[PDB]
Amino acid sequence: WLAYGEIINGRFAMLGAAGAIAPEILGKAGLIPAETTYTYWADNYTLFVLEMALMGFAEHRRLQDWYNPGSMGKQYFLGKEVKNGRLAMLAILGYFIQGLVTGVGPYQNLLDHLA
Amino acid sequence: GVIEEYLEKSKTNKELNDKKRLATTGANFARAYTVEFGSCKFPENFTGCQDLAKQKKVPFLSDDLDLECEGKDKYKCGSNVFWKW
Repeated sequence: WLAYGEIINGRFAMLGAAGAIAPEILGKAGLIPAETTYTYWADNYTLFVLEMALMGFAEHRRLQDWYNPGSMGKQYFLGKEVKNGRLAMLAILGYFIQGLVTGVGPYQNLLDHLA
Repeated sequence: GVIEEYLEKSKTNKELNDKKRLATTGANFARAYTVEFGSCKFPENFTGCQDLAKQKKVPFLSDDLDLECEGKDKYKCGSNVFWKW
C-alpha cells in the first residue's frame, strides 16, 4: 500500500545497490571500453541477468511470504514520521550521485595508497 | 527414402565443423592466451603505468603523447633545446 510501510525495506533495499556503487572498484562497464580475466569472462559466456528473474523473485516474495504467516517456511523442506525516515530517503539518494558523478576510485592525490 | 546416400553425410552432416579445425573460433583465445605485455610480464609492467591501455578494447585509437619525449628528454628537441638548459 501502504502507506508509510514501504520505506524501511526501501531503506535496506537501495542500501545494498548503493553499497554496490561505493565499495566497488570497479571493472565494467566498459562502456567505455569494451563492455562485454577469470576464464574469459568465465561469466557463462554472454547474457545471464535472468537468474535475477528467479533471484529478484526469490527474495521479495520470499521476504513477504512472511508475513509472519509465512508459508514460505512452511510446512517442512527436506526433499513528523515521513519527515525523519523520508529526509533519510534523500541523503541516501544523494550519495549515489557524488559516489557516481565522478568516478570515485579517484584515485587522485595527494600521495599514493598502494602502489 | 534413399537407399542411396542421405544427401550424403560429409555434406549433410557437414556440421563436422562443430569440431573440425574450427580453431577459427577456439584458438583465437589461445594465442591471446600468452598475451603480452612488453611482452610479456615486467618491465613495463603491471599498472599504472596503466588504467589505461594495452589492451583493454575499446574505443579508441590510440596514441598518444609523441612517443616520448618530444618533449621531455630534458626538456626536448634537441641536443637538447637550445633553447637554454
